[PDB]
Amino acid sequence: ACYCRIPACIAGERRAGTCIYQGRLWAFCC
Repeated sequence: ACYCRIPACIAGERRAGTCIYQGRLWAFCC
């Protein structure tokens, strides 16, 4: 699956987009 993450994706994951949640920008990580 993919996961909204902050501050960044786990090494090896790809930032495939972004999430907006609780007033912050998250990386959408696949």
